[PDB]
Amino acid sequence: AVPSVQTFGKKKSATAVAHVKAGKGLIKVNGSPITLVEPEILRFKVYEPLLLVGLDKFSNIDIRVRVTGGGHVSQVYAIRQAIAKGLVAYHQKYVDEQSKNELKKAFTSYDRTLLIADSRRPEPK
Amino acid sequence: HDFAVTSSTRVQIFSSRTRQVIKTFSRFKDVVYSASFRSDGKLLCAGDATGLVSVYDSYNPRTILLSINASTHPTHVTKFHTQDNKILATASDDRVTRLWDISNAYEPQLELTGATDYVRTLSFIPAAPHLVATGSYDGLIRLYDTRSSGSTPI
Amino acid sequence: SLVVQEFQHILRLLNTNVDGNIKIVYALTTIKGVGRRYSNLVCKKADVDLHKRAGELTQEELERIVQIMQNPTHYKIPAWFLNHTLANNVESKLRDDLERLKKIRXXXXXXXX
Amino acid sequence: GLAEKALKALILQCEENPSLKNDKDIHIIINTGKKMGINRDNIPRIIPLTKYKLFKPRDLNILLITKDPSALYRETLTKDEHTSELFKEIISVKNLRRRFKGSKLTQLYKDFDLVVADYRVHHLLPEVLGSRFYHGSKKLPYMIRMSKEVKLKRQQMVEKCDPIYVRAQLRSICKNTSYIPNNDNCLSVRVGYIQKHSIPEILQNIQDTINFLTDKSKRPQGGVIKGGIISIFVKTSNSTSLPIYQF
Amino acid sequence: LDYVENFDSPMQSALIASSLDGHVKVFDPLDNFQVKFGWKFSGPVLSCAVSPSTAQGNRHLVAGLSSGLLAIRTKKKKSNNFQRM
RNA sequence: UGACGGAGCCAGCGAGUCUAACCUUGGCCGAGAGGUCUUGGUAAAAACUCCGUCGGGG
Repeated sequence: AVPSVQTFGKKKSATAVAHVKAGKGLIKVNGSPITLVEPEILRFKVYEPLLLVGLDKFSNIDIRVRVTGGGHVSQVYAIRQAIAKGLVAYHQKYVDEQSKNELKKAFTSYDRTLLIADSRRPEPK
Repeated sequence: HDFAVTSSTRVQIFSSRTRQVIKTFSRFKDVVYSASFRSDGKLLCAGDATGLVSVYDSYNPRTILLSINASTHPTHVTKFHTQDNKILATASDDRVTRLWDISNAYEPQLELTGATDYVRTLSFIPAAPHLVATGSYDGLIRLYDTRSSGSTPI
Repeated sequence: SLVVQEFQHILRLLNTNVDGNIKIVYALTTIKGVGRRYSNLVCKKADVDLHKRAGELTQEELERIVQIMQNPTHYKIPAWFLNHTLANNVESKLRDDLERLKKIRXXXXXXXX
Repeated sequence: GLAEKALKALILQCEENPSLKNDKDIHIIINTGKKMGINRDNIPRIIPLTKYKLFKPRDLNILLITKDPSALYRETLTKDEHTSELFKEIISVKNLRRRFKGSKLTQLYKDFDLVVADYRVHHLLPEVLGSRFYHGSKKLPYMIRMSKEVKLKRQQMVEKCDPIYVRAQLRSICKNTSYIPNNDNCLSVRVGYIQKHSIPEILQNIQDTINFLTDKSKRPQGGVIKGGIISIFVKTSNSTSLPIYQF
Repeated sequence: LDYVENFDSPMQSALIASSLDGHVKVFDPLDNFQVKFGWKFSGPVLSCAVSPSTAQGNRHLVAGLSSGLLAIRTKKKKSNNFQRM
């Protein structure tokens, strides 16, 4: 079959399953494209790993994300994690890893939640 | 693609394509006299006969953005600056024109006086931003300077 | 330099004092017994403009609207847009109920006594 | 015969008896010898009244339950001016379940005097509209078509709503009365009203009702009572069943 | 009175004016402000306006009369193997 | 930080052959018990986004 790679994202009770395969440069979430994210103010939070990396690095990859659980804010944060993990897991497997290293550095210089999700764990004093 | 037409207490925005009523502005106590768009096209004036002028955003009757209280006389013409895009010039039946910066919508930046009777149309001049043409209702077409003290025509 | 033109203050329509500042599709809503959507029906039956104030719309046709109002049955207008001591006995007949129950029970006899 | 006399004493007492001061509907009930075999569904079959119209549809509160998208069902019937002054309020079935739930079905029963739904979602109704409506046949949900075109096998449903023809149905459904078929013999039809008309109007309403119900031809809407009617009993909703047509 | 410059026209600029006789008359400053064309409406006209120079579509003449009338006069405006064939 | 409708879509803990009203008007059948039908009265995901309509208490 075609090359593929699969990552996971996690906010409070919302999970994201993103599959990244070689293709025509199309971006899909739940069948719908990315220009139809319903919270409508957080739509720039899911374009956010797209525009930090430059749109040329998504021109030949495909992204298909399912999301279940959570609400609205927790769902959008799951999509931006799974896209950013899905891009950086494709590039560590079939593309240059120095490309992966510059892709990873461009995310952790911005924000750590795009790569791994900090579990907001309780603490007793 | 739009033009504003004034009426009894209702400035309605039309269309150039459909030539039909897009929106209506029905937030007026007395009759609205003038309605001039700015050169940016975002914000349109509405001079009201009750005394105070209201300027808000185009294509939005809901958000009354600004309501400057002029003198208690009715305001016949409220025009925006052509080269500048932040200063409103209004007239009144109080025989004075006022130049309001919309940052300070409570005190007039330059109370342009010296008119004889009933200034009802004024205009700007595209070369010089300091020069404001002002027309009264007895002849005597005033030409005013706002870089100067601005209380007597050149 | 003359122009030929064509307003008034508050008006009465069968003892209903209505202001002349808002348009008639919501001005008639202050009249008792009149619904909101009933006003949009009765205005278009009376051949007026819905976004138009009550200061205009002259009194010869203002009386024409209010006669549509007072006789709704004959102008083919449907009428479905339109509209104690029994608590005194029932508690007092349970007051003696709790009073005799305090008499019946040999414990409940110390309210304000 | 004595049907005029039976209606005379029923009309006289209903404005005089303190218990009967509130019931304004008149029912004839029919008990037959044999039991008609069709069990009680909840789709009311209506019958015509060929001479005297019962109600005109501009004096009844009419609730319509439509399909889930409900955009052009709402839009066309509100802005056609054939039905614009006819329908009281239009609700989609999913929004009716979500909004009106609990004790608010009681005020929906009291305020709105007649309920009608399309043939699409009428079977889904009794679990969202409540058991208060299905206590007899006062506000039993009636029937309307919506499109005046049929669906064959594997054909895509073409959506259409003609307001003139659905207005003519509500003209055809408020002008007369309806029967709901039952397993046992006793079925009741609401013929006439106390103050809409009078005794000779009710009398030929009785005659046209028993003519349609005993029609041996015209099977699927009319051939319900078989053999012969044993008796008929005129009543209000709280009165006694006064006897006529003994054999 | 309204004025438009450099719009797509056989002349460079046009100056229009409402006359309170139903007449809106156009003038051009290059031809010493002489009259070129005049439309006539029924009632007297209190407001006259034309579309600006950069409409890129149907241009409009909007004239407003005393009798509550807005007169609008408008100038309007296979297979992929066979392409590789 | 309103009202009125109309769309948009997001959850997790739940599932014992266990899940759940009362009063009344009658008709027919039955020796009764009651059964069947009739009738009327009484009680019983949100948020958010978006689209338009709207601008003192008895």
